[PDB]
Amino acid sequence: KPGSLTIAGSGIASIGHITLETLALIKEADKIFYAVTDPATECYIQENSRGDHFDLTTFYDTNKKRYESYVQMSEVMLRDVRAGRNVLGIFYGHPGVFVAPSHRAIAIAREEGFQAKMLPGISAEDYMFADLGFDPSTYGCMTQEATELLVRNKKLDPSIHNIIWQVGSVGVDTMVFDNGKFHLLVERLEKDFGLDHKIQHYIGAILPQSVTVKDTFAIRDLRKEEVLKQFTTTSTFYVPPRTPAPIDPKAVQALGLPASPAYGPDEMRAVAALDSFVPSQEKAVVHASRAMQSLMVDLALRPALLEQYKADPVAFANTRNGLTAQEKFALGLKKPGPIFVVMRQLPSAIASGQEPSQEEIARADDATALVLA
Amino acid sequence: ALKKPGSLTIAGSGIASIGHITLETLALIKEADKIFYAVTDPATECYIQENSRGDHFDLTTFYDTNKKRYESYVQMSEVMLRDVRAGRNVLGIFYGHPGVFVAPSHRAIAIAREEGFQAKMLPGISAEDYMFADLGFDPSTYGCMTQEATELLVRNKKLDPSIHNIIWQVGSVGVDTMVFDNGKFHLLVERLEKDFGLDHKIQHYIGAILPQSVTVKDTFAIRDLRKEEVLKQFTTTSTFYVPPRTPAPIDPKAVQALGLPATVTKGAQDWTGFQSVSPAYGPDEMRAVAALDSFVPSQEKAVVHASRAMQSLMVDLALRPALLEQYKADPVAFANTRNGLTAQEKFALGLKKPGPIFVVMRQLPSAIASGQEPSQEEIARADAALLVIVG
Ligand SMILES: Nc1ncnc2c1ncn2[C@@H]1O[C@H](CSCC[C@H](N)C(=O)O)[C@@H](O)[C@H]1O
Ligand SMILES: Nc1ncnc2c1ncn2[C@@H]1O[C@H](CSCC[C@H](N)C(=O)O)[C@@H](O)[C@H]1O
Repeated sequence: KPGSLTIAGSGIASIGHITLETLALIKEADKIFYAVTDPATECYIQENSRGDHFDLTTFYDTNKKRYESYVQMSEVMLRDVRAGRNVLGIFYGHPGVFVAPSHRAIAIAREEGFQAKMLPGISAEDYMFADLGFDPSTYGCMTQEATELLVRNKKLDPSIHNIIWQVGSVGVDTMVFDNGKFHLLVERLEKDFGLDHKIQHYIGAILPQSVTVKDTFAIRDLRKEEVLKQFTTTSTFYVPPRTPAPIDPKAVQALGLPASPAYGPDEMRAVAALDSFVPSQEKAVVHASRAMQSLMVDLALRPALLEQYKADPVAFANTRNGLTAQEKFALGLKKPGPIFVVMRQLPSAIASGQEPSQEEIARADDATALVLA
Repeated sequence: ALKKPGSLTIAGSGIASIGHITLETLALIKEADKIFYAVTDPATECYIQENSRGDHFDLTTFYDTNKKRYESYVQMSEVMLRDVRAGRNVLGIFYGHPGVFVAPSHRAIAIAREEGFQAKMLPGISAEDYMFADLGFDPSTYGCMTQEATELLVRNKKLDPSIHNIIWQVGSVGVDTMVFDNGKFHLLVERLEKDFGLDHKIQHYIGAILPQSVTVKDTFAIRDLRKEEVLKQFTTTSTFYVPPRTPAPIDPKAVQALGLPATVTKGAQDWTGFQSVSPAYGPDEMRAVAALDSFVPSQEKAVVHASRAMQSLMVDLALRPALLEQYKADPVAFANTRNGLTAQEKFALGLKKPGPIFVVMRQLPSAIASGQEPSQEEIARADAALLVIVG
């Protein structure tokens, strides 16, 4: 069953947003098909590759339906998969977020019996959270494409975070972007939020020379020629909530829950106690052999090795004789919980020379995690 | 334009152990004076330590039972800010995206900026990002609402069944601390029942953190959610995807008003199997495929074309903040230190604008063949890749 499809992202910022696993793939893939937004990233991908690559953006044209371009983008990848190549597709940002050819190609490859998968990348939304500094999770956060919201007659909910993508291409199905229908989005915004509500125009920095765009505009300004002009195909709008929904006290109770200056009294207490805090109980610290660390890095970054490990974990462990007997045992189980037990130990036991028991390792809970809300 | 001022950068580790770390983040791990981190797996933790300058602190040491979360968060922020104030290049790292469900990060950045420090958050791979990749849906096809289970309930929000929905923290409805419980999970199930009915299906998602983890992506009918064998699967890392039950129709009048062709009758395709799936190779797709080999663009397209000096510099500026700061302080002088640059590249760089970069780093193959370089005017004047359509 030779031939495979992996689709990954390059993120938004030139080079810096690429993930370690993606860089590894770029180095290993037989052929790379890419659609990226800047020459430095393009060059970086080419230079790190085995030198067999194709620019998917060559399928666009001024007056050509983008849908046709997308079907062609998927198809060139699938042709090589069918020919037995290990194919990598790279799309800027996250390759599954506002990207048609990626999901299409993966579905078709899978249908035809080939292995296919998508890796996450840094999206424009991810960039926006970091740049504008709001936490979705507070209020919740709605993502929508500007044309899609209009053609389906949706209403925006003014109690939540709203993010509107492709604001610069309203009603455009080709590659000519004149903002000819942008006014229709403005109308939606006016009706849902009123004329005085403020939105943010967001463009995350693509190149080192770029400056983040995060300008605030009252909705009443959006029909101004000088404002309108600034909205390109790169533009995203952030629309903060106008009125958060009130807390329902009955829900609070049912959930069993209890019924601003930087350094208030509470914070000053926390800070004063910092230097002296002693935990209720001994916390485990990381404690792993070089062999264990080397292997875990290898498994994260080398898919061929991960495949070998999954096929026969006990034999694979036996190729790394630097592992402690406990690490070998844990790895042989091929489960996450045992890893946590061997790679983290109490300082008191580390001092005792005491390694976790077979029972402690095999008993580990598969879960974990820590919440920071 | 600085010499020894502290700075704060907060970055993510992403979700999957090691592999989700971004290049700019790894670069900072290597270069930072001090790293404060809160990550979920030991392999990631060891990787951060081993790549560092060896000055690091585990932020999770401030957690403890009987100790309120908020006190921990303040302490977490404070340890970072102290080192910033002492003139250190400080990195904080949090699981996933450091701005999604993370209080200490926003607090630290706000205070740092107020006190006049350079303070920046870098994006990381979120649980949501992992979900789109693993479950294979695009938020854009129907729109996508993301929210926390407790918050949805506490504000009496209704779920919209015409869109994609993502619900965080299903495994600990109404309980933080550490006594992670599913006693109030039935309240979320009631919400789902009201909004979607009993037969609608949800997906239970856990993205793999360790190489040993397997992706959880099981489909359950809402009627199944109270079954003991089903409840038992939900943990603190669990997220639900609720696919649209009743997507809104394309309004032919709205299509008209938008100036789109009357052929636009369906939305963009979702491939998960939760919606009806058109044939992959219908007439429209077959036409595009048949046209592929002989496609010739109306105008000649530029290709990437830049000196080694230009590529070397652009990579350095992406990955080396100190160098970027130097470049910004005096772009012309900086460009003059890289004599491998073409005259055009030096001129473009001196302008310190993105538009000039695109001009010098891309060229028509015809112009390349005839050795024509862009003019000073073409460079000086700084006046699309969309990958989805509704049609
Ligand atoms: N630099 C940038 N800043 C802000 N939004 C951006 C952006 N680049 C792309 N976008 C958004 O993304 C849309 C293109 S669709 C492709 C999105 C990409 N796959 C991702 O994960 O982000 C744009 O119309 C805009 O809404
Ligand atoms: N491995 C995993 N797979 C799926 N969902 C996960 C996950 N880890 C965390 N989550 C989800 O994320 C919620 C908040 S914790 C993770 C926050 C992190 N900063 C991020 O960028 O995503 C959890 O309640 C859970 O719903």
